[PDB]
Amino acid sequence: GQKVHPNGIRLGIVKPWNSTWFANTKEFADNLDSDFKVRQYLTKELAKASVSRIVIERPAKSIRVTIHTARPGIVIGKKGEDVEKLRKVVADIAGVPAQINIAEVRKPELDAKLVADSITSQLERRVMFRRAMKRAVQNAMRLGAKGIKVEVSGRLGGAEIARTEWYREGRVPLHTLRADIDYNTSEAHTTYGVIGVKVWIFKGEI
Amino acid sequence: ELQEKLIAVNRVSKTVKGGRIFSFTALTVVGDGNGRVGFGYGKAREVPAAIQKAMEKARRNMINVALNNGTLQHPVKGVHTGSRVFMQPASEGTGIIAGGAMRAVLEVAGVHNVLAKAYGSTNPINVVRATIDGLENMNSPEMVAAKRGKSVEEI
Amino acid sequence: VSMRDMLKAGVHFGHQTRYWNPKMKPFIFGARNKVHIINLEKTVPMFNEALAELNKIASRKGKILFVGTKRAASEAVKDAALSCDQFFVNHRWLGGMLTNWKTVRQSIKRLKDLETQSQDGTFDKLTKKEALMRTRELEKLENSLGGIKDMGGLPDALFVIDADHEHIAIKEANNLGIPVFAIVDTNSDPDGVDFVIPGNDDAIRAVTLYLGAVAATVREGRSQDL
RNA sequence: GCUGCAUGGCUGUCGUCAGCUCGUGUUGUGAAAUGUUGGGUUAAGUCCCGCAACGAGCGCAACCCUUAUCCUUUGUUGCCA
RNA sequence: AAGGCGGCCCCCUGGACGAAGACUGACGCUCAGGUGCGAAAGCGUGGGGAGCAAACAGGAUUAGAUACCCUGGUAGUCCACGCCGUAAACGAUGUCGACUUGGAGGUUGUGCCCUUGAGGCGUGGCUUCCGGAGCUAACGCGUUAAGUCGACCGCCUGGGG
RNA sequence: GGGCGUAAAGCGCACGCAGGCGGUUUGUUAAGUCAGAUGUGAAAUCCCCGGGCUCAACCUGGGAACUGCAUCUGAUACUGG
Ligand SMILES: [Mg+2]
Ligand SMILES: [Mg+2]
Ligand SMILES: [Mg+2]
Ligand SMILES: [Mg+2]
Ligand SMILES: [Mg+2]
Ligand SMILES: [Mg+2]
Ligand SMILES: [Mg+2]
Ligand SMILES: [Mg+2]
Ligand SMILES: [Mg+2]
Ligand SMILES: [Mg+2]
Ligand SMILES: [Mg+2]
Ligand SMILES: [Mg+2]
Ligand SMILES: [Mg+2]
Ligand SMILES: [Mg+2]
Ligand SMILES: [Mg+2]
Ligand SMILES: [Mg+2]
Ligand SMILES: [Mg+2]
Ligand SMILES: [Mg+2]
Ligand SMILES: [Mg+2]
Ligand SMILES: [Mg+2]
Ligand SMILES: [Mg+2]
Ligand SMILES: [Mg+2]
Ligand SMILES: [Mg+2]
Ligand SMILES: [Mg+2]
Ligand SMILES: [Mg+2]
Ligand SMILES: [Mg+2]
Ligand SMILES: [Mg+2]
Repeated sequence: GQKVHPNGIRLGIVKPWNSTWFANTKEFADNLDSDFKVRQYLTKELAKASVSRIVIERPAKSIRVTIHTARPGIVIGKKGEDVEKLRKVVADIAGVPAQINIAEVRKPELDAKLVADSITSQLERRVMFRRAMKRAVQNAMRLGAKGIKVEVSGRLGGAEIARTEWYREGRVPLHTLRADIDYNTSEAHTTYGVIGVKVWIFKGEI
Repeated sequence: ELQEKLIAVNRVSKTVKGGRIFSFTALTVVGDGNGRVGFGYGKAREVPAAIQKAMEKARRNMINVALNNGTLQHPVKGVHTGSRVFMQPASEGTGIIAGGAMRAVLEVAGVHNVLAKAYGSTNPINVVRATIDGLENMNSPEMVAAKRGKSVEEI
Repeated sequence: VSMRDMLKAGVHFGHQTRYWNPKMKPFIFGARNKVHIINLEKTVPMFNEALAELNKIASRKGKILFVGTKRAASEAVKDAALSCDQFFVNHRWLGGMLTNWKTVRQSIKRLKDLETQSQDGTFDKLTKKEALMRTRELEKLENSLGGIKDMGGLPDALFVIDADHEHIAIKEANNLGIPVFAIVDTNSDPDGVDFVIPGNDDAIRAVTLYLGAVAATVREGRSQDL
């Protein structure tokens, strides 16, 4: 059958909300749209910047955007010229001033976004999917993954019929609520269709 | 110091409700180059894992063979389920003349001069078993001398 | 150890003539009222020498493991092993206990850790929930692997109280090359056994006699080494 | 606008049914088997005993929410011995 | 011997096995061709024919139903004498001989033991079941071998045609 | 130097002529069997040791081989008479 979203089910318990701001019904949808605009614009032109997580905060008189990525050098540029241009555009998106705080991830392969986007990107670069998923799994275990599972599905290898392919090493206790599963999904636009990639990473409990 | 080499690798299948479940088998032979030779058979999903398993399986279950001088004491005939094996000692410098599976077994054991032919089925798993059986049942004149209580004037 | 001692203890009985093993012919005198008789004139001389080489294996500071799972001699084999400071199995011989010693040792360390952190250690964090669960795990592991907790290695030799009824242990010993000191009855099979001891094993006084002989030899080995 | 019979995502279904596997060991020439079967028991492959199996994992269960009782903390916009 | 043989009785007749001797003295085993026997169905002639039942008929069923189901029903099944010589004629395992650990039965003899007895110890023949070594591709066979061996005969050589 | 329970393959069964095979002891024979010798088994070829075309193919000396046949003498364990 179908599975619940592991981030969504454990959102209230162990998973900090991406959006951690409060208001009334008057500006709920309005600021929700602004978060959508910010995130989609940010992702589209930082597709190479290995963007992993975007945390939008709304203090009473501004917006704060925390970008968890693996390549701070690219996203800042020289002397911070790029972060100021992103400041101009992001602030103009929401019509309020914007603070930008850039957090770095030392282990990219233990975060479910970097592994997912890398596996997807290899597909349109024509890397065979079996080897790609195996490379991801081996990287996670070497760099200290307690459990890994990767799901590559849809039009594998230019075949006529879509097939499901998954490979699990380690430990993925999804039904355990205290378990810490970082989940992400990424997509691959290939000449023979579109491929879904799912990654579960278990990194201990409580 | 001891030698090890791989005989064959085969992909096997076990179908389940989802479909096939592919596996890989490895046949290897391990010998010290003197006449102490063994074989190991292992199964795994990956070829490196399968060959490694067969490696430890061969280090245990080692046997001893009494060799005259880089060759067999006498002609020997080793039979397993479907494989018939005939080996006879040859002269110095003639080298190894045997099939694929038998040559590897023989060369890791330490027999340099041998004429060996395989009849019946040529399945690697069974010809290796038949070759090991022959190297067992071959005997030495001194053990025969004690066996018959006749000392070593026979040779 | 003597002719009359074993005869008085009644080890000369064997099973019924409906359970015999055609490999027992050298060690059977006759059948009276469908009860085989084990020739003491044959079993004693090879009993003494088997005990003799048992002394020799003990001389090398060996580890002797006493295997009996029959309810007849449960407490019998336990006290005999502990008295001479040797190791034992009594509840049930776990399949692969010798061959799969790595996984067994994992369970043994798990066993070992629990006594020292629960009983003589700390009793904090009960939560009143898993205390009974954890003590039950202790008891299960104590009856199963309690007798081999300190070995830290493979036995040097085995003493078996029934070849046929512990054939699993016998085949593992043969595979690992461990010398076997097994008592064989009429219905048993001595092929795997290395130093066969023909005798009865259904009598408590008989089994205590046999365990006393091995106990005297092993303590003599220790004292001679001293 | 066409092709869900090219697909991703999402969903229904058996069904919250209790199953799905792996490591080492052992067995079998081998594919594989055993473990997972059997006597009971349980809501459950839940647990126990036996058992060439010893363990382990995903599922069962537990952790999350609410309701059922009490203790402590703050008392307004709620309560009045 | 196989095919096969089932109420009871009488007449004629074959083989088998057991006990203790006597007797012949290798007279033995196997067997190409040859000969004889050989279920059922079928064929010839003459009988017999209750039951059953190919064919055939009718009624159902069915999209159709030359069938399965139902109601009937001739040959045939029965006897005598010939012919046929075929079967999953099977143990799918040629005949003869020797050797190789065991256990429980069935069936038929036979020697003994205080025969005391409504009790046990031996010895044969035939016959089922389980299983050891061994053999087998495996299933399995396993003293009644598919084990270890000898004698001779028959047969086989990819699937169709 | 293969097989026939189930992969192809034990005649449906038996009797039985030819044929194949044959328990055990002594004597004799010497057909099979074995040993020795003698005569043949052409040359070339094949193989070994050499020789000559500058090498090689090629040619060539000797040897071995052609252990097959026949005869004579002898042995008598086994087979046959
Ligand atoms: Mg759901
Ligand atoms: Mg569909
Ligand atoms: Mg395993
Ligand atoms: Mg094996
Ligand atoms: Mg199952
Ligand atoms: Mg299974
Ligand atoms: Mg099963
Ligand atoms: Mg059960
Ligand atoms: Mg349930
Ligand atoms: Mg469970
Ligand atoms: Mg179990
Ligand atoms: Mg649950
Ligand atoms: Mg008829
Ligand atoms: Mg007629
Ligand atoms: Mg009718
Ligand atoms: Mg019949
Ligand atoms: Mg026929
Ligand atoms: Mg036939
Ligand atoms: Mg005949
Ligand atoms: Mg059987
Ligand atoms: Mg053939
Ligand atoms: Mg057929
Ligand atoms: Mg056939
Ligand atoms: Mg027949
Ligand atoms: Mg004769
Ligand atoms: Mg002659
Ligand atoms: Mg010539």
